[PDB]
Amino acid sequence: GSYGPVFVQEPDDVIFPEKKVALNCEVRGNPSPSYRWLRNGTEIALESDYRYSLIDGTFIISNPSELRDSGLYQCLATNSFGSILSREATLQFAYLGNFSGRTRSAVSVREGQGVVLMCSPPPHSPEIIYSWVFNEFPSFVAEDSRRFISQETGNLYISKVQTSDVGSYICLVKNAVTNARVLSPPTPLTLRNDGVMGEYEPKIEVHFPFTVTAAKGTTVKMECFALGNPVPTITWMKVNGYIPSKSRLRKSQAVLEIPNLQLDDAGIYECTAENSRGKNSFRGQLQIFTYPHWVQKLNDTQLDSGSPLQWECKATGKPRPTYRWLKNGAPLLPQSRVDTVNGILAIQSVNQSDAGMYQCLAENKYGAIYASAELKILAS
Repeated sequence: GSYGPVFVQEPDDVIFPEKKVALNCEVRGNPSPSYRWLRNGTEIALESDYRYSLIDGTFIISNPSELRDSGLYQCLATNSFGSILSREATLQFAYLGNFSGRTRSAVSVREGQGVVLMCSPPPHSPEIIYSWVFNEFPSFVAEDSRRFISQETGNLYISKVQTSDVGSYICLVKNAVTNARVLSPPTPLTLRNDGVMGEYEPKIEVHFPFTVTAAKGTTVKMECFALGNPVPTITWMKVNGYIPSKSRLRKSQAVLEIPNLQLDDAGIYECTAENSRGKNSFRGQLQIFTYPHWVQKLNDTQLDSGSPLQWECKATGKPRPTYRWLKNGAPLLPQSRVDTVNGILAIQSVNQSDAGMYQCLAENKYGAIYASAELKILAS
């Protein structure tokens, strides 16, 4: 019949590793709406670059470049009855360099001493996986409570070096997105002959961050590992609390994994490394937030030309989100007929000029959500 633009599909976040990027947008409306794409708040002119084509709201870039094309993209859909703006979608890029070609000096340690072999990975993105190899690939390093690989530092941690450990160690890096894979030069591991090392209490050489902030429903991995003789044992504890039963110990107790974060799971977490000569511990903080989510959106409304109007948006989230309103993609300033307090829109006596698309925003530090509806004015 006759109605303003309504979102059927909105842009999703995309990470580019066939050299093409596609950003999605689709709306239904009568007459058929036309689309417009912004980047970083400013409208893109599709003519300004031949790499930019558009196929039914779907924004496409052939030959994507990280510098030229990175940013936040939005979809501006309009017809005769008004305009609506989509959520901001991130366009970022995956990339993986090669290791340094320089020979890596032999590392010499006493028998029974612990060692930390440096990965020293190439320039890359946060979306990678570390891996180590003994002498030759694919002869991967056996992982246990004496040999641990940090997925945060990339380094290989060996607690109580013995004769069998003597050899060369090669670091590996796979980018999960691009699937690419690069290898380091060998690092020789040798044993001194200036006597051996005795027994000593464990020393934590890698741990999880002092502070982390994760979203509800996500998974967090907290690694903690020490160098000791005898080989340390690692135990976990929530300070003045409880390790949630849903959690699982991984990589020989060195990793505590808490799937499905809830506001409850927030708190201080302590790992403890221990042998027969003493203990050492580390405390880190985990705090959980939640993205904004709609409780009460705004629906389409018809209203007689002299009637009052009161629209209300209600949303959840931590921290509590704030609200701001749009009419046809443009902000609604105060000191005008259209009054807005938090998530409430009020007009004392509407009129024909007020007919158009309206949007409600709920937002906090971590995200902003949108809701739209058409306001029709029955004429006098």
